[PDB]
Amino acid sequence: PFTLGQRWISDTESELGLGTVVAVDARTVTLLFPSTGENRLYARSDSPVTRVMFNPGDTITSHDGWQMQVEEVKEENGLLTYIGTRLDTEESGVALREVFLDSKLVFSKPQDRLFAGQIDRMDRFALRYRARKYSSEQFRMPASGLRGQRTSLIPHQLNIAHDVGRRHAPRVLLADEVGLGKTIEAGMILHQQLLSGAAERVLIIVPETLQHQWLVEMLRRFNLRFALFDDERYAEAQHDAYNPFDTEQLVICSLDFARRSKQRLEHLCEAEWDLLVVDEAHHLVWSEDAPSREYQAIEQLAEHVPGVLLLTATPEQLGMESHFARLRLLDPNRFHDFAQFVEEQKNYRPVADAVAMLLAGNKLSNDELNMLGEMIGEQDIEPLLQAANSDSEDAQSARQELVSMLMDRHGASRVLFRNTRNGVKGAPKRELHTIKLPLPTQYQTAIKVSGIMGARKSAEDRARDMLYPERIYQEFEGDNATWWNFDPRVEWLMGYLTSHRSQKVLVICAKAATALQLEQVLREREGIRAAVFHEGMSIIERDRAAAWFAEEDTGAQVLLCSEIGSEGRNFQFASHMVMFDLPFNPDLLEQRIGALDRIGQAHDIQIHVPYLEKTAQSVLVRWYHEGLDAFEHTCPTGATIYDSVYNDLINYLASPDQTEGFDDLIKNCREQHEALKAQLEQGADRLLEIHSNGGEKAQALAESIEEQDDDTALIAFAMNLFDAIGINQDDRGDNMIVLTPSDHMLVPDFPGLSEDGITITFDREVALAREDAQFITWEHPLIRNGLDLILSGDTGSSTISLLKNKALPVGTLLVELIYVVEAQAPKQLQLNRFLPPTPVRMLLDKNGNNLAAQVEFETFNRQLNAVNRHTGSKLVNAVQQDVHAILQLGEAQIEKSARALIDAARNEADEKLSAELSRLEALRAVNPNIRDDELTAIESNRQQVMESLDQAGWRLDALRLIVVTH
Amino acid sequence: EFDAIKIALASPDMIRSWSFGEVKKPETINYRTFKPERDGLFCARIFGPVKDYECLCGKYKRLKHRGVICEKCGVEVTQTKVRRERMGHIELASPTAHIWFLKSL
Amino acid sequence: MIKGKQGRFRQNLLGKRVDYSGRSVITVGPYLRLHQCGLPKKMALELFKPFIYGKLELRGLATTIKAAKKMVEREEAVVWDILDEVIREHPVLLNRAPTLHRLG
Amino acid sequence: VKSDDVNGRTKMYKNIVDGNHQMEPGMPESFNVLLKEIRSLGINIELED
Amino acid sequence: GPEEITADIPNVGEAALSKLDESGIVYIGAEVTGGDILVGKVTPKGETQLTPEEKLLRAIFGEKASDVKDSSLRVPNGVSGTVIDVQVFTRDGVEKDKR
Ligand SMILES: Nc1ncnc2c1ncn2[C@@H]1O[C@H](COP(=O)(O)OP(=O)(O)O)[C@@H](O)[C@H]1O
Ligand SMILES: [Zn+2]
Repeated sequence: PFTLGQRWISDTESELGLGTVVAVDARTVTLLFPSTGENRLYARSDSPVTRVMFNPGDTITSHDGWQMQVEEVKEENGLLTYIGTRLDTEESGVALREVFLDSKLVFSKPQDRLFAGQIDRMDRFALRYRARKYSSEQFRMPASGLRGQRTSLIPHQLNIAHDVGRRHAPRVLLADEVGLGKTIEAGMILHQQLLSGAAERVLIIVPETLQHQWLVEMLRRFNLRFALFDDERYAEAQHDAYNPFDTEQLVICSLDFARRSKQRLEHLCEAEWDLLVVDEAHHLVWSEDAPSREYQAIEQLAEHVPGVLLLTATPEQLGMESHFARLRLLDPNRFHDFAQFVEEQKNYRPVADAVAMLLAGNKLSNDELNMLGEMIGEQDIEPLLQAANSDSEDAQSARQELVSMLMDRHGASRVLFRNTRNGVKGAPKRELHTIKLPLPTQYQTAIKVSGIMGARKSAEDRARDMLYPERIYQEFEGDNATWWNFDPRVEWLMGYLTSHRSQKVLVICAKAATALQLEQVLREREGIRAAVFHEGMSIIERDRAAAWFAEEDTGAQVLLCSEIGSEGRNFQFASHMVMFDLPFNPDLLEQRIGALDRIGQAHDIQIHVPYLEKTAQSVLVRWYHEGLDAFEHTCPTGATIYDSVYNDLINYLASPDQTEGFDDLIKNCREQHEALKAQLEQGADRLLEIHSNGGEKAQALAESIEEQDDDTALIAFAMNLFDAIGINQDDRGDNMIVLTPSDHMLVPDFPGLSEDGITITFDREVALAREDAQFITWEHPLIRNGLDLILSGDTGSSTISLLKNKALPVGTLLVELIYVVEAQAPKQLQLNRFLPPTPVRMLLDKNGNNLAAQVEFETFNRQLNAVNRHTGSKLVNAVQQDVHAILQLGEAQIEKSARALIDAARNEADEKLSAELSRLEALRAVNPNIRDDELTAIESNRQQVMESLDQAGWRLDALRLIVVTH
Repeated sequence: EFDAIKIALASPDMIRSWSFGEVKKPETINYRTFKPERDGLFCARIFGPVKDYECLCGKYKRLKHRGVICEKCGVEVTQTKVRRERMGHIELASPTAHIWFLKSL
Repeated sequence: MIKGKQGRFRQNLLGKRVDYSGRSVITVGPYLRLHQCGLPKKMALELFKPFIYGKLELRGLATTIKAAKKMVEREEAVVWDILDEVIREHPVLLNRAPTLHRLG
Repeated sequence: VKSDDVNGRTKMYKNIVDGNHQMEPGMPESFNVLLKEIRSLGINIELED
Repeated sequence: GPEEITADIPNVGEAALSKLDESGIVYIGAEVTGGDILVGKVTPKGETQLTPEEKLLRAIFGEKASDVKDSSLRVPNGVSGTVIDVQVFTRDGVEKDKR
């Protein structure tokens, strides 16, 4: 009966508004929702749509917005046209083609079921209402809930999750130091965006090793998978589709794979993602003189991804300019000149005192008020400042908004994010141990004559060459010379691991050949099994070695990793470390050490380093240990400290005979390091990490979310939903329950189940202990599938319930009405954060009086009990005409309520959009390098979203009859 | 719901009327992924979705866009059991005799 | 596919292992009327099992179905009563081996 | 409904546990399988009234 | 992988494991009944399923403590009995377990 021009409503997707029948085919039909503007190709079979009916005497509105009174309908060629009397002008005989109706539906009321003899049982209404109540809040919950992860709650972790995961097109620099957990936080962001629906298509580019770790971790904890596109997958996706990548949703792809060909980069660019994830962003080689091909490729990616996540473990190893370049990628308007960030930090050195005083509740001197005004470049300051300064009635939130503005002109404290370990509780310990050994004379003979032409190498290059005395010895005495026979290091480490035969150790050297030969020695001589990580090992081999070393129960006793082997693999089980060759530059050794300094350590990390006497190793050890103490501590200030004494340091190293005047240099370096640390802790930072952890207020917020996760309502609701489905449940006892299909399942096959069954636990900590079982939540896919199934299960709603009140008059009728307040717009306008489909509960007696707010649904629910079927429906519907009247009261009593519900999210959108515009304009006025058309466009979008949100409506979704017996 | 049964020689238009689309490529799976190669012998858009209420592209998920032909991968969203009945057809380059009527004996 | 024993023409004729079946050795039954067949307990709690589930969950003795299953497998005294109720009038078909007659 | 019809089997089980004694009128799916088998061959094998 | 005769079985109550031995074999003279496990046997959860992401998992190895389906041999339904003897037979090159 389909025909061109008809208007239909989707059954499951009531949120798209009215759909226009664009075209029909023999077996297919192309519809269009103009309110969403989205075209959908449905199969003619299976009818996933409905033709909502405006009965005669109803009221309709054309797309121009003028209402009418339908009085007749005619059908020709399976196409319906309406005739009615207008309501604005009361002109009769006005005909309308249904194509010219509104694009958004405010109708399809279900009372016709009651007036046509169709009704259901009581167990089809309460579940619907509670599911609606839980689901609507997801789009304005505390970040739709953020408990759907297999993570041990940490303050800054959840603070970052809540902050980033509720922001459109986020772009930040996650630069928490090594091992604190940035993959977990980023997974929180990704899962939050996915659950909210704000993001669906994402990119993830990581180093070669991190791909498998990320994939397995996200699937195991966030239940997220991102397909990996190697050469073969990319090639066959080409050989089928025009655009290979876009078939999938979430992707893993190495930048190595990405930059292979320009057209491949273009294909990646034109895939229209939402979020971009880049791991170890320090590798991005920016240079105003000559940016790298990889760097500009990732720049194109940034240009064509609304969302970006910069994850770097070494924000400052490449000096200050790379950090500024990364921020410029995040915000070119803010970070336009490199010479301004340093002045910003110097100016913010004392400024934390202002916020400290403000948070104390005391008054702020007007002199300091016209310095807070100086920091923030706006002139609307006084209205907010006076309200917050006197601790006005809006102060609880006005102060929060004021400090948000201060952040905004501080740098937002959002493009940057750091977490230390000194003030951040949870660092077990980092003990250091040093061992000195005699330098064998063979390397002395080699190095004495090593310098003939080697002066061509620079001092940096001379130190790099000295990094492998074994390899220079091979070069002098033929390749693969027996260097490992006269090594006191070999004997020392043999004894060390003899002490630790019953324990696992991570040994790390500088290159692949070193790892190969050392493993050869250990396996052939002492029979000690050691899992290597040399570059000759493919990623599969790397995974195999990681697995064998991870089998603490009878696994590899030693993990030999080359320089590249110091990747983000989780070796928290390994609590001991060995530094073989004592790497030259600091931050590489910092990353190596952080390879173990993660969560889940069996005990504190103790590090061992054998160094031969009278060599560059001793100088580097002394300098790092005393001048900066960069080993035991994690003070991130080495970027320019290394540069300052760079030339003298490399001269000393390349000329070990030069030793005069070294202690004073060490002392001055320590003076600089401690002065810089004092400057940083006083201000320009150490409040940024406070924002990252959000303080004890954020801790209490996280605790509230955790208590919400501890809620036991989901367990009962999901268990009874499974029982209705027919899923066999068997409990083991340790908070583990196995669900399996049964002979009496409502569907032959369900998405999230198999014949083998699956174990689940509702507890966070047990799930952490037991990675087997899934962590079931409202965020888990199974519960989402069931919730959507019940919501789309339009069958139900109507009920026949009995209430046993001996002291209430017999025959009293109470109608429970569940309406839905909905708005229509594209997903890319993210109305979820502003207005989702929202339930509205009303309780009407015979005279249409409200009792919903006087008694809650749950306490009411215990009293109800369904009574006999259709005989009951007829007996009670003997007076069903009154229901038609009741609506005219109930609507009249809830329509106003809908208005009260409509008036709310307008502030939510307006305030945040105006704040973002204010920051944009304040930054733009300082820097005349912005396109005014873009801000005109976002102002137009502000008007668009405001006006659209001003449009709304409420529809009826469920109705329940209740009769009180005695 | 079925009165007497009728059997007759099938017209080519009848055969093409017993299909949603035509197969045009002999292929089974990726051998890397589960890729049902386009116009493959198990083509998703000619027969149905490999997994219930899904699109091969993975855009829609398990009930929401039910009975929707994914605009990208061109596949209905219905149960995998729909794959059991959706017939296909191979257009012959040249007319080819049917052996059964040749050798009814 | 249209030929041989697996031919889908002669398929519903070969023989189907029907569910709700049974068997036993036979024993005389005086004290029975002429329309009663003494059926064992151990076989009448595995024939009318789903009927027992229905009349059990409906009565509310164990609303959830898995509880009803675990109750019947627990031989709880109530299940005998429910089974008696369901088999109150629920004719069974007794079929001898070679069914020449139509009385068989 | 007691030999091969999986959908019929499940539906009948639902009706029995739900307290409704009723088969589902409709041609067994074996007919549909045979019909598609014949249609594999160039044979109309259509239905009638 | 091989089939495991360990007493460890998922989706089984403590009642079943009460009479078994640690190895997974019932003790002599155990008055078994219908449904009790005589031998605790399990299989390694089907085969290669899901998607090439599943092959990725196999490359990384799964993350299941159980990682084994239940295939224990129980008493046939409807027979009591008192176990007399339980013989064990081993292929050469298989180290004999506790039972
Ligand atoms: N909340 C948490 N719960 C469990 N494990 C965690 C948590 N946070 C971090 N980890 C562990 O720390 C490891 C390192 O995290 P990742 O962010 O990938 O690298 P890094 O922390 O060094 O940047 C991960 O493998 C993860 O297992
Ligand atoms: Zn699709």
